[PDB]
Amino acid sequence: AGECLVVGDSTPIPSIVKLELPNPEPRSQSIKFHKKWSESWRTPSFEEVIMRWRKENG
Amino acid sequence: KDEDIFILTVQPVGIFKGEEFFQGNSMLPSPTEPVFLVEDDILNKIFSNEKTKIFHLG
Repeated sequence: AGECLVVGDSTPIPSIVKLELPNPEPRSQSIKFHKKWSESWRTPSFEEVIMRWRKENG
Repeated sequence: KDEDIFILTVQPVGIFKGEEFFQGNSMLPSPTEPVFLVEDDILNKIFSNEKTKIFHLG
């Protein structure tokens, strides 16, 4: 986790490095399934979803 | 030829340093070292753990 092998012409020995934790991190585009399912039933705004399905055709 | 041999081939999958389970293929046991089966007390800690995000699958 967070380790890479650096292969290239700039190193004498291509190896694996324990990269430290960046500060601050980028945005994490991850959705957790079970916690969202654990909540009660959610209401999707069908009006908006349909108008954006039809409006964004190019 | 009257030679009672009972040899098992096992593969390490983790360590139990303290009371918590770490993974990794390290800390090779020295020869003449006891083997003590497995009890459910340590198996439960490995698998069930304690967290909200769980899912029973048998």
